[PDB]
Amino acid sequence: MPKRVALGCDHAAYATHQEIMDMVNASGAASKVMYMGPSSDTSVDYPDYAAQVCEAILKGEADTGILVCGTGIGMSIAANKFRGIRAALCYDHVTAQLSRQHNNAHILCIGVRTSGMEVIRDIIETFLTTEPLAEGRHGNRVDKITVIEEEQM
Amino acid sequence: MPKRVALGCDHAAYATHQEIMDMVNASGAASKVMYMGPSSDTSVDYPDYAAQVCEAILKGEADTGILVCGTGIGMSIAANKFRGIRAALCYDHVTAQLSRQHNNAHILCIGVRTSGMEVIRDIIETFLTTEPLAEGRHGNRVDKITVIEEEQM
Amino acid sequence: MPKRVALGCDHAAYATHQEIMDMVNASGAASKVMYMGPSSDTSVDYPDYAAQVCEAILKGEADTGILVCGTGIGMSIAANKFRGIRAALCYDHVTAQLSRQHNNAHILCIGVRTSGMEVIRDIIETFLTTEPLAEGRHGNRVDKITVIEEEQM
Amino acid sequence: MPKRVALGCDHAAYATHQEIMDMVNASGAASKVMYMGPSSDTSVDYPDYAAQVCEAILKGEADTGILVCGTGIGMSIAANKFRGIRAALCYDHVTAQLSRQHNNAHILCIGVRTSGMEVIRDIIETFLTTEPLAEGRHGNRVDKITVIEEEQM
Repeated sequence: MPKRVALGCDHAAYATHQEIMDMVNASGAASKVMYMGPSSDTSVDYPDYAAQVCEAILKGEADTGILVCGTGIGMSIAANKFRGIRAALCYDHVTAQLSRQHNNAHILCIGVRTSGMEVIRDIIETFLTTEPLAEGRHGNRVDKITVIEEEQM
Repeated sequence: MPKRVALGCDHAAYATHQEIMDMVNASGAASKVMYMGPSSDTSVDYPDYAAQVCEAILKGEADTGILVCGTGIGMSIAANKFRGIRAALCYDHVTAQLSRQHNNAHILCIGVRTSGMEVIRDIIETFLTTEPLAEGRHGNRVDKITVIEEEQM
Repeated sequence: MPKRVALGCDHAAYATHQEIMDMVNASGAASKVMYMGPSSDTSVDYPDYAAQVCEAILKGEADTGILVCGTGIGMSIAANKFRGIRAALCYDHVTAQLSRQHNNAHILCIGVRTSGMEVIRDIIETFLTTEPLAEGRHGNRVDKITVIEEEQM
Repeated sequence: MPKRVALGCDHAAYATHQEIMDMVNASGAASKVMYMGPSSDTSVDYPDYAAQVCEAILKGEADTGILVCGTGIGMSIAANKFRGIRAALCYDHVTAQLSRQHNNAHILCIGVRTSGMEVIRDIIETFLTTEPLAEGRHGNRVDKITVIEEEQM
């Protein structure tokens, strides 16, 4: 089923954010794309936009998220600090596919200063169209992540 | 100053783990390397080994960690669930460098089914020898990650 | 139509060559896979094996080639020295796809010390199943490569 | 010794070409940077610009070249068709380093639709500052490439 996508970014992606939104829409796999990054040419702090996208997902306003910074890495760290969210840094087709098949990730994290736009297109299209694999071992690992999060409190 | 490194992995890296430990030692940037992945040829669950390395760092038994799974992504997610830890998935020199310069990451997460061994060598050597940049904006972002983690509780 | 694949490599891929051949066979897109790299654990020179694969293609013993060295780069250079051959270094899905769509490459060049095995699987499967795009501009560029080669003599 | 660099590209890099030239200059490793790609916003054919850069090197107007297309791959193929030129497609630090250490490449080939700009910065700086390794085995392989080229005629 197509997905409701929340897209957040910092200023690193401000120049390209509409191009990225266009990819999401053109993928066929989104029923809605919501932009929650900066709407001005200002420097901003990626954790703040990570939090916007995480909270959209947690409140059921979006099903899936994409977070864009210079490398993806800050986005990945900040998003994973939210209880109930699994955020995957992906930089190619295989990481995009396995972040869904194995890690059943809610959020795709990408870098616009590291990945070119055609690679970002493939990553997005793969992430949005890949389902978590039915073999029980990957789900069991995901459940262990949940146990860690709960224990951390 | 050379660092005390905790290396954890799942079974994806079992075949290569001693080669990876050898890289860490040969880098010149480690005063000690401790292996905390599997010591048998069994299937295991990466979150369990992520937790070992996180807890080594948090207890001051290691200064820095390296976590290895098939892609790095599961390691990144699981490690970031620990309070006080920032875990960076890196797949090249620039991500290794910026994970330290900008995100001041405690843990390097890599994939042995995605990155070849010479790329892993460069990633490791860069991660272990790069310091966090003194411009205040990156530290401020890191502090925001801490605030998120604290709020999540 | 499935393809007849000649696989060549230097000693960098000797440990993994049968795993790579297995991927080619499992792709569904090969009617035959022929190994023309080293069948011993000796150091060898990649141009010699590049030439084997190039000559297989030129004589019609294979339709397509895969060349494996530490990075792919030496293979790419050496193969491209053959008249009538276009050899593409690929390291992800998008380069594999466009090396066929745009550059209509005969030979895939990969690095086993740079690309992990699951990325190599995706590269191979994509390269073998992607056809050259019908828009005339890419073919025209390919024809210009032919003119350069002919002029060089 | 700093190098005289010829930079060529097709229209894929037209938007970013001055940013790339700026990187080359800022690297410290160039005594001159000459742009030989398109100076208009028109569609063009990458082999034509590959040839410009190859001929600059062969005539001694430049010491080294950088060629930029959407992926690098077309540039790599076309440049390698010139007698006396070795052209390396690079997408990270390790490929940049080994393209010089091992393959003693004259031309760096990069993709602006595949590699982000910070990765391109690292690639360029590494390529321009890395010398060919003195162990005889890599030079001997390079000499074999020369023999192939001569035989092809």
